[PDB]
Amino acid sequence: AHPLENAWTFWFDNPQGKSRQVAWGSTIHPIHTFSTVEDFWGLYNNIHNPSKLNVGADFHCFKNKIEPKWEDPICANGGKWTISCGRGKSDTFWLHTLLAMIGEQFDFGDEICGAVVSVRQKQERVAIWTKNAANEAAQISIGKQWKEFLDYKDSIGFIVHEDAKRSDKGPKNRYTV
Repeated sequence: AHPLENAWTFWFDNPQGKSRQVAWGSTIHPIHTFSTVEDFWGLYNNIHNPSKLNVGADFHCFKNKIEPKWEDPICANGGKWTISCGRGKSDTFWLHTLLAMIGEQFDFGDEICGAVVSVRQKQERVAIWTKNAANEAAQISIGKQWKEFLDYKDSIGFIVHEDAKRSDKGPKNRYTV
């Protein structure tokens, strides 16, 4: 087969999902690792696209190399670039984002940790999680290149995970491109 540069892991948090796996203080989601192009498609072609997911569903795809210590947050010193789409309008962004990531297409790809698509009531958000938020050049490069990849015209923001411990009164974006 065609091996990928790194191994990646998919997991899905379906709200209405039946038989949710209960663990002490948590819900364990079905997780699947793949390290070849063939296995990526095997998973992608066997799951629904965002447009067919229900409100509250979240799909995640992260690089195994950056898996945190048990229950700890993923790439905690990083943050994420987010794009908000109307309902049923994130399928392309989701697919291209996955391909760009596993394909190691980003200039500062070493800082890319994963991507998550979140389906909500009136919006669907796709986000690329990165580490080392301090590396301004790297973060800005990733955001711009992602925006260019998807041909997205609107401005996108980067929110640092640690800043999540803050209040509500914005601004919230560390960077904007």
